[PDB]
Amino acid sequence: SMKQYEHVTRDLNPEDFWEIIGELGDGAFGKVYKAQNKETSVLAAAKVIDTKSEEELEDYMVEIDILASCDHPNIVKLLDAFYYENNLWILIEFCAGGAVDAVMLELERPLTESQIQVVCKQTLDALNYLHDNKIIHRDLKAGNILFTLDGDIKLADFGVSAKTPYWMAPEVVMCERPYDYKADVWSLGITLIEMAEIEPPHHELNPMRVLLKIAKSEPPTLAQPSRWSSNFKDFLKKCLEKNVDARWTTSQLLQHPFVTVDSNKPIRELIAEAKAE
Ligand SMILES: COc1ccc2cc(-c3nc[nH]c3-c3ccncc3)ccc2c1
Repeated sequence: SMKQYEHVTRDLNPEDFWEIIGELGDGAFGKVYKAQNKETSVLAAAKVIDTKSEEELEDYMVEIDILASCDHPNIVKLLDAFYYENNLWILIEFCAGGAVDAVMLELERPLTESQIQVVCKQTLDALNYLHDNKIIHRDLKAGNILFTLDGDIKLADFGVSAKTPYWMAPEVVMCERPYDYKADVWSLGITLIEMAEIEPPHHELNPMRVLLKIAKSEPPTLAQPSRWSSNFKDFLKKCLEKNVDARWTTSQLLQHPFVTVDSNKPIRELIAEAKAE
């Protein structure tokens, strides 16, 4: 009778294995450090979470085990996880380009369409893998999308938006097993608008009004539609579809002409400009 015996998270001092090079983001996206393995010299990013209950901790440890089980080139690898002195430390592969939203704030501008296309394609590849393996992400947003040194995307988890449920699907707002595959697809659509406009739809509202606004409004569209291609606008319509029967799956979206793209050059250019700023 096969059974999982233990989590991958260890009850050990992370400092026994990892050196902290420095804090990343100066608090702008949480308590995050650049770290380096003492024996192997491998680089990592370490996120430290102060858990508030046994139940919260267990939920995180379950989620970490899922991440550890993923094997896809566009999903970040888990390098280590520790629980030590009331803190959860989660270490992933270091992604020298950082998070997509942090890049936008650094450069004070959104991604160009050619950049969004690449991010969309690679993130959709990761999301499709998850869905095919019966996993839902539930927190898709630009703060969970990371750039490598070579201009590829890695999907992460537990990210914080760089500086409220903006990415939540309307049926999930209205019906509180609430999250499912279709809800992730909606969140992808919101993330695309986030990358096109820096902030997601309804960012200007009082946050208390946001769920109501999502429930009662038509799906959001791009604020300046003449700046974007018909393919991008159509791809968005397939994600941001209130009728759950008509909202496209990740397998359908993979065939959409918007994500027919062969080169990550636009992202290499983006991160070279961020790196030189
Ligand atoms: C799943 O555990 C983690 C651990 C570190 C994380 C760091 C980030 C992050 N946010 C801004 N920059 C980073 C980051 C991630 C990897 N390499 C450099 C910077 C996002 C999600 C993370 C999630």
